[PDB]
Amino acid sequence: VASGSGEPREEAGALGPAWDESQLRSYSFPTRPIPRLSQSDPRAEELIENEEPVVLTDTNLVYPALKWDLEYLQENIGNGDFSVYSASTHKFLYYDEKKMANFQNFKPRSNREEMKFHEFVEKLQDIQQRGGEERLYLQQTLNDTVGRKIVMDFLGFNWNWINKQQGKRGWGQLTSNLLLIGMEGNVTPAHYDEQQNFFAQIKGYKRCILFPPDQFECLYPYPVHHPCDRQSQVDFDNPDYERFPNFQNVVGYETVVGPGDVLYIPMYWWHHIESLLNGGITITVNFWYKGAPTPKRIEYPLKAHQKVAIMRNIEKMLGEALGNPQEVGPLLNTMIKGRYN
Amino acid sequence: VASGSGEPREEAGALGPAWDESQLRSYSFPTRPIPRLSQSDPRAEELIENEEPVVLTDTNLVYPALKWDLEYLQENIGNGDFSVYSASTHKFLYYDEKKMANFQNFKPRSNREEMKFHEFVEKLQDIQQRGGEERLYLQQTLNDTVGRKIVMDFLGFNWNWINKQQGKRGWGQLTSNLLLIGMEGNVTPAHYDEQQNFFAQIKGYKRCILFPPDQFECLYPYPVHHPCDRQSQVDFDNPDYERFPNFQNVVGYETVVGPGDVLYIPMYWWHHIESLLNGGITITVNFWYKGAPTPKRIEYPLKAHQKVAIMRNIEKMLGEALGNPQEVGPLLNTMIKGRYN
Ligand SMILES: O=C(O)CCC(=O)C(=O)O
Ligand SMILES: O=C(O)CCC(=O)C(=O)O
Ligand SMILES: [Fe+3]
Ligand SMILES: [Fe+3]
Repeated sequence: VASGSGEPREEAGALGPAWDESQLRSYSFPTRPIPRLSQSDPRAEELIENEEPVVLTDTNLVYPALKWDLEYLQENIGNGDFSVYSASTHKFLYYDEKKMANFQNFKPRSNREEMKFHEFVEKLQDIQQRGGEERLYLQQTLNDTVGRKIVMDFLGFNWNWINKQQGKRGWGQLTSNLLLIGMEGNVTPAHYDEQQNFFAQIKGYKRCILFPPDQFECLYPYPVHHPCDRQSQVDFDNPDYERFPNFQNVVGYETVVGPGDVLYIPMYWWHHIESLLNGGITITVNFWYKGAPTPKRIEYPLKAHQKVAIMRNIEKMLGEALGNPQEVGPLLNTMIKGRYN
Repeated sequence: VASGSGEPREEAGALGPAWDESQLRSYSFPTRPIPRLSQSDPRAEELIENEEPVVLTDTNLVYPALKWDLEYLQENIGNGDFSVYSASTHKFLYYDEKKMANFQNFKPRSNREEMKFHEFVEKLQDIQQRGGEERLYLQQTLNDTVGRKIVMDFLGFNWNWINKQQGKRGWGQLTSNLLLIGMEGNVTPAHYDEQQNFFAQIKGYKRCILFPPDQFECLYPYPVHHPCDRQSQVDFDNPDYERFPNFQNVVGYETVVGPGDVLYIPMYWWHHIESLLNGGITITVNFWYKGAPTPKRIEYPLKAHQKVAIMRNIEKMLGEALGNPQEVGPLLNTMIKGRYN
């Protein structure tokens, strides 16, 4: 069946339903649930190996961070600069700034702004106070500038477990940790990443809807050279079935993560991420790993994600070869019309 | 204007019109005429340099061959084997046999058959006698097996001129000479070649209709892996404007060549070639040269033929990468639909 996130979990000590159906937004497509399992369960091990998602409930991956909140973070995080995205709507579509050059009819809806942790917390309190509508999303890699207590927290993460995950899966190296702190209601729309991700939930509840790589045809990513490379063009709240007809065949896997849970988001899987409505602020930390190196003699049949890799390369190379990304489309069309379609 | 081949030329000594409009087949598109010039004319030199076609009237390129006919050729050409194509219609669509593997729903309309020069001449006389409908086209590279008088003829060709053409244009090496002998009415449908061609007419008259490389979009070549790679899909006698809508925007350059004339067919230019109706058998010899080597830093904007080269490579590589040519189309579609179209 398509229950989706399933029946909401009961919090220990009878503290009530963690959340309820009405904090979820409404969408056109059906979904089946990502399995929640224990890291000891061999089924979870089997899933990570086959590059399918799984929610792990007992890793303790970021145990020391479960105590983080705004106040504790203000007090310890340091005086470094924190990237903070802004938006006039719940949807935070992201831009790659290095690509804004080559698409001029691209004024952004969501601006970046550097600031200090305290400033972010002020802007948030200011907004919350006045009862404004505007939304913010802090997203910042963890680097040297951070307080000693945070460095201690960080050191208390379950390295033993994750490093064994990296080693068993052949993955490359931890490339970064990203800290995400967001306001209730905020959405990160569907996109895919090229790295393996352990997505570690800390404060609050997020609804995570994933689509496998094989559903490329239904999600209609932006062109590789467009600033929104790797994002879906389809507006989940108002989908345009004339432009994106196969969006009507899309089927997601969904789940709700809370404090202590870790979502394996396999490489190239689409993910759409929402912080529950009226559920407070949310906090998450990612663990991004370069995926395993591509093997020597490619075995057929190919995996979907490899076909996705191929399409990407074709677009990149055609962009250089022609000396201008804007010409990629007309040439692709010229190549198929009346020939392959 | 679109006269096309222009007013038929008058043969010397008042022997009458070489040919007339009614030996030409009828087509949907308009054409303007390829200039006829003298090899001494600097305009002709300018045309070959800019890779545009030109008919040269006084090269003497194959002067010794102007005396060839079936009888003289039978008597001297040798006992080697001659490739001979057969067809139940005036159109000789060609197959690349090495590619027939990977498209099984491809029974051929025109079969190849090895035979000896005399056999060809018999089969032709047999057919002509009985008053049959079936058509033959001899097409065979000139190789070592040939008679001494033919080797003498061949040695009498104007090497001095052509070799200076090769040298001034930076072209690579003569790759071959192809001998074409055909029956009145025979058509070679539109296709392009990857080499530079001096097309040397010997006996009879052929109507040559060329389209520049930039008209790729209107001629709809077969897929690179299909046996008819490099041929147009569009049936010139009954064009399907639903499948091939831009064929309605096509504009050819045409001409009629006779004994003594040489048509420069530049690399990548489409050419459609017909032996005039009720005009007797025709004879031609090609001179194929590898084109100049591709320069070091590619200057923008690119030439049409370079874009054509690019499309070809994209298709070849996608074929290997995916391990199966039949998958090239679905992936290309997946790549554009809703993304670039
Ligand atoms: O938490 C979010 O809203 C974004 C998560 C995400 O896109 C990722 O970690 O890959
Ligand atoms: O003469 C013909 O019919 C074919 C000529 C041709 O295709 C060529 O020489 O490239
Ligand atoms: Fe992501
Ligand atoms: Fe040709």
